[PDB]
Amino acid sequence: AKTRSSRAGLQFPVGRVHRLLRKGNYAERVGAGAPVYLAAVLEYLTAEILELAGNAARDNKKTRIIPRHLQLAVRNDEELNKLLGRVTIAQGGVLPNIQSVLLPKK
Amino acid sequence: AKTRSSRAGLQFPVGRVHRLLRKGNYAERVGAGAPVYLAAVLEYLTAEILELAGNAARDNKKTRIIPRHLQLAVRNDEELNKLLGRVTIAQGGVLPNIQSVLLPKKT
Amino acid sequence: KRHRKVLRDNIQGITKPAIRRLARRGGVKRISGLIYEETRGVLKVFLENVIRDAVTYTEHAKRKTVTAMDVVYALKRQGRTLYGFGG
Amino acid sequence: VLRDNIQGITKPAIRRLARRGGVKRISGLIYEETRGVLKVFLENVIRDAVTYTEHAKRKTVTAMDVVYALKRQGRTLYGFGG
Amino acid sequence: LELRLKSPVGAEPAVYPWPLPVYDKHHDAAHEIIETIRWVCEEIPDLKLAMENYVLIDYDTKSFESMQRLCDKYNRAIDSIHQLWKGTTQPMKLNTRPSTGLLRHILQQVYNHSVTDPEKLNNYEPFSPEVYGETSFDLVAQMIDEIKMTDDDLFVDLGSGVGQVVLQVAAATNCKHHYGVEKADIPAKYAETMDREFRKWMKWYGKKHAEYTLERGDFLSEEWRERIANTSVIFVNNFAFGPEVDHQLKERFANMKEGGRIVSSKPFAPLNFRINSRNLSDIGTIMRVVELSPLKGSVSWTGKPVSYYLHTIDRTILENYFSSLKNP
Amino acid sequence: TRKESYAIYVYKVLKQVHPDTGISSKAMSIMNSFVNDVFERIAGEASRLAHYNKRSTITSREIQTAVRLLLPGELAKHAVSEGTKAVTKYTSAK
Amino acid sequence: TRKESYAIYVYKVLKQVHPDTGISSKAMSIMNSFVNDVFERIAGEASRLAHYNKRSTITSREIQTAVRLLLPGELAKHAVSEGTKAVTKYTSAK
Amino acid sequence: MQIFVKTLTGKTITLEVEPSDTIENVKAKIQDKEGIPPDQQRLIFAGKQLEDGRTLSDYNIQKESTLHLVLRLRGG
Amino acid sequence: PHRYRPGTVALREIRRYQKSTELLIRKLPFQRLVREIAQDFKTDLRFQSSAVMALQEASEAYLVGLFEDTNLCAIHAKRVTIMPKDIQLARRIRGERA
Amino acid sequence: PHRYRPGTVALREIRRYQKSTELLIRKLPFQRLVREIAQDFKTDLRFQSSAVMALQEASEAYLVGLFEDTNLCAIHAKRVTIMPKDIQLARRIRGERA
DNA sequence: AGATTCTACCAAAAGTGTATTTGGAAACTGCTCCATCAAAAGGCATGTTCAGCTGAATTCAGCTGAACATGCCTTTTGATGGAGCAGTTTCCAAATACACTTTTGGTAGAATCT
DNA sequence: AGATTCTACCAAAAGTGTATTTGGAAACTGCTCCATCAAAAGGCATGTTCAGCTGAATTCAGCTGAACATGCCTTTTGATGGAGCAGTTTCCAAATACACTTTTGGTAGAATCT
Ligand SMILES: C[S@@+](CC[C@H](N)C(=O)[O-])C[C@H]1O[C@@H](n2cnc3c(N)ncnc32)[C@H](O)[C@@H]1O
Repeated sequence: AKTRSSRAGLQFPVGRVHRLLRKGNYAERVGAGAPVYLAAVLEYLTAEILELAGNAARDNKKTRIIPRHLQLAVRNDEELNKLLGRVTIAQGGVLPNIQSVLLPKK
Repeated sequence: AKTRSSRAGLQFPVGRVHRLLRKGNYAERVGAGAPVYLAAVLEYLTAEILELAGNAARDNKKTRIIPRHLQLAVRNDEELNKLLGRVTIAQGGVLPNIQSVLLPKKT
Repeated sequence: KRHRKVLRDNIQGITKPAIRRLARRGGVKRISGLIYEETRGVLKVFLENVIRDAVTYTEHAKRKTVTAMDVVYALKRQGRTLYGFGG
Repeated sequence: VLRDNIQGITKPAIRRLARRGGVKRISGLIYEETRGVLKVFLENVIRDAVTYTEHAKRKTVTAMDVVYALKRQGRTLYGFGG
Repeated sequence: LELRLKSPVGAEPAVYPWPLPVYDKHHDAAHEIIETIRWVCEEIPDLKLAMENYVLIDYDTKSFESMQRLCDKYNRAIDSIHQLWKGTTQPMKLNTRPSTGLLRHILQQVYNHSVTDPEKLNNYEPFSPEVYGETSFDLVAQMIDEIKMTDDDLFVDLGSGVGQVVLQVAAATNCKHHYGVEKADIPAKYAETMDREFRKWMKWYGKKHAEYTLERGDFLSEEWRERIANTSVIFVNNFAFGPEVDHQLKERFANMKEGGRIVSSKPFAPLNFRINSRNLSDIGTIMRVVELSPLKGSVSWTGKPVSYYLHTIDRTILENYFSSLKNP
Repeated sequence: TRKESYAIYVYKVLKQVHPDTGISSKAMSIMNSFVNDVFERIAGEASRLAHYNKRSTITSREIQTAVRLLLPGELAKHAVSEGTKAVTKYTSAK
Repeated sequence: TRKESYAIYVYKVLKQVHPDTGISSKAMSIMNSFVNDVFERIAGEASRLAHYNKRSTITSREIQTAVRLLLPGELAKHAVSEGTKAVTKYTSAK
Repeated sequence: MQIFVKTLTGKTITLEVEPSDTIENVKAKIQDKEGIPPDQQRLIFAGKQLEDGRTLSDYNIQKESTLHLVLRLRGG
Repeated sequence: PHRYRPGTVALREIRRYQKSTELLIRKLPFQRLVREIAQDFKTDLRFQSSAVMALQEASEAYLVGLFEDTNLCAIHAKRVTIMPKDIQLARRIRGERA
Repeated sequence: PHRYRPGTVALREIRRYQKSTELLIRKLPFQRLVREIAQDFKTDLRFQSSAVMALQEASEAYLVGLFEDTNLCAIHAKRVTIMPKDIQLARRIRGERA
């Protein structure tokens, strides 16, 4: 037997996503492709954030992604920032940003 | 026979509410008291809004409640305003409110 | 079906007096000349966003007609719940 | 020396929050205003969290009760479960 | 009477019919006339000196009478130029390239003289290989300045439209061949005619044109798959052609071997794409994507430039990613 | 296809509070939106609540907690009394 | 009692994207929250879509429309292509 | 029996195969050392596409012969 | 010839419109804007008349409420005249551009 | 006696706190505040440790973002000093007061 | 003009009546991890000094409101073709429903690794 | 200190196989209501004139906040009994499932009210 994930060429668990959809009371029935499509979407979004987060760890001279890096990756990316516009990443801090009028008159 | 609404002493339809709860896919099961409790709450909130809107209508010398009266009722009531804080009542207009500094003269 | 006039620049149909009226309902007493164009730009974004979602619901249902319900659902999704049109 | 709890949110702690928020100069009246705002914030979130605690028949407020409370208040928090 | 403007190198004159053809209220025959003469006086000083006489400089686009004096002197000047050039004076060479300002006038006339009803070109349903997107003189110019077309290239414009991108490029540059194929019935019919008006006029100003054929054909045809492989400059319009249309094209681009360039209205994969073959849709894994400079000649309905992207095939990057893992 | 609405029930309640007051169709449409809106809000809060507690049943207890989470102070208090009363009565009648 | 999370799958993806990059516990918990959050938003939107259209079934089509409604421009386009690709690949397999 | 497998970066990787080896084993040998996926790997020789499950004798791959590895993409 | 002072009629207009509920943007022009925008998203769409009215009720409520916030921003700056920067600050605090 | 001018150190602190992520309110005092508020809703409650921390992460992120909006309001009025009326304006526009 | 007033039709509800199934309250209990205490530890409270910010007072260029003349285009009232939404019946491709075999992710403990 | 590697245990899942059930697509079509053309006209939009008074600039002094040095009390850290959060077992009140029987909210059409 081959896992539905492998058949779909995915790392995320199709079987689990199907199960979670069924028990989440979203609809009376859940078609076969739904959990595959959804798993693929979750995998892709995950790759996107880890891709940018990893880059932030790199720029910071770090090999391990910590919350700060996820925050920097999300807030510096226009689209991810909007998707997560009402989300707070614990231990994320904020982007360095000082309003120009506050700087000394060099 | 007797309706579940009569047994519960309600005007709102317990049977309908039970059905809507089942069709809405909120849970695998819906207990018998759920629709009774819910119909009661809906009925109570509607009594409250109509009480205030009919008063706004009376205040405006009207016998028929229109959207503006529903809006005056909701916006002039702290709790209903909050419950409907992100709701727009079509043809409701807004509450008369002119910021002080914009008025003429002084004192 | 023959022809169907080209729609262009209709944002200008949102006139200076209409915008002035909307600001008066909003309690505004004096208005800078630059406000009119700024308001048109803001209204266009608002409309593009709601219409995009409404039409997305229309297409999903495989209809060619945008319904009041497609708009109500789009408004609700955006946190602008509207009462009075079946929603 | 005693101390009202909300006063435990000190002027320096508030200033640090303000600094992370990009604030350069602060009016003396800001501290009390901030305390009032923070109390309202906590009252709203804790009230809901405790409502979930009680519904679960528990005597202990869990992180999940807080996460669910924050989420329904439109303040979704990542990192504590859910 | 008609209005003729006699070729300044005696080859295939321009003829404008009587009564004057008005296309819309922004193009009439006369306005084309005035610009043609304007440019020929600027190409050859001796004719400019002569156009001053016999013209009061009161001529106008909407009266024939006013035009008939302007043509008559001009035609009289051209007879003087050929006698001048028949003696010891040297004439102009027909191996010259047109300038930007002149080239713009030549493409504009050729459109107007073919397209006598632009509304019909605007007929499209979106998400189809038939969207006639807004292509500008300026956009093709960004293309001509930024990547340089050589005789070791081949040009193919998939979804050509009237084909104004190919024709502009041929007047200015030269490749082994330049092609334009567009599927739509309406733009093709116009394109055939466009080729003719364009050839008649290039020889009229005496300027070398490159080899081109504007063809009625389908650009997504399976025939092109082998042709694309041999073509190393692809321009491909994709204003709102749809993802579906885009995907099929991504499969065909794979057939291109290194040094190819692909100019498209979108990235196929990010400018700042990470190398490692992961994509199951994108072909932009073997090619670097960078932005060609934003426009002001196209403006969408949003009111902000339409951006275009240059992709340059360098499979050297993907291969190197793998190489790194074999080291040390 | 028959399309349901809370209209007749809204009307019955209107008559109880304000006997000689009517309501326009547009206001009734607004009242129907209101009832559906609150029904969905309370039902959704109840659904999540049950899921959070790994319960497959929405009972009056989930509706009560949903009501407390959703309604501002004084409205929640009164809604709670009315629902509790309606259930106690309902259960006494059979 | 088992406590499931997306941790192991997030880690597999991390290795595909950044082979020599690790992730702290707190960061992973954030990623788990992210996946659960997007799952719920997409699922809820798909749920509403099917109910609006009176369909008992959530299929790949409702998931697709939910994605276009929820994700910003480019993110939606890539998510849609990734989803379509996976269902194709999946459907073509004994 | 010696082979060179050429990428278009002008890198030749030597593999020590025998002619009894399938195309599928060879691509596995290329994957071991450069981390290259088999499906994305298209081995071409002499205008023939070397197809999986084929011995090397079949394509006249002998000692000190250069096979061309062209990539492609695929997925799906 | 009689003249109300500047601001007098403006205040009168505020009282008048805050008392009524009719839509303030002309209907057909708003319908054309809706159709133009929708058309650029998807061709050949039709619209139920109530769908256009729903968009109008929502768009006007949105704008009136934004002008209230804008007004507060101008007053905050010791002005009584709203300016583009007030609308921008209001939208930024609301998270519409944040 | 060396002395930095007013503002120089403030700017230094902004840079420092915007670079880090640690909580800025001390834990115990925050915990006491949390327990006291909760006691008004239900007596004799306990708190998982992660519950208090989640409340603090959320409370601090809320105040920091509110300070950002407050700052834009003070700047809008041509000041560089935040005042209570700036926090009030921000909360009203956010709809926390409205 | 829009609303509340009746007549008749009724499918879709809602309700009444047995059989069968089972979710989760209730009681007991083990294992966390929470509350609390002691002490090692790292800010905060407080008064002094003055830099520079806020806001008051003053001035004026010119924006923007008020009033007006003119007439365009939205609104209103109607009609009509027909695009297409939505009702009805047929009927399979795909989903639910077990039952059974296999694999797998989560948990617990031990110990080394970064 | 916290992430990684490894061995061992197994209920929970997830995958495969079998048979039944069913949602909703295509097919045909009734019928609402959407797009569109017409005609008339007055409610308003447009464009201009004129100048009231607002925003923007400039100046300046009081005084509030920032910076800082001085000194101790509240917080942080690490250790330890139990309050209950959970895992397990038992059991019935109460929730599906299912067949009728009866009641009722819609609603199509015409009529008079308010
Ligand atoms: C934006 S228009 C091109 C205008 C012109 N190429 C330019 O750059 O101004 C895109 C053209 O693509 C053509 N097209 C779309 N799919 C096609 C296909 N499969 N084969 C050929 N032409 C296609 C359309 O008919 C459409 O005219």
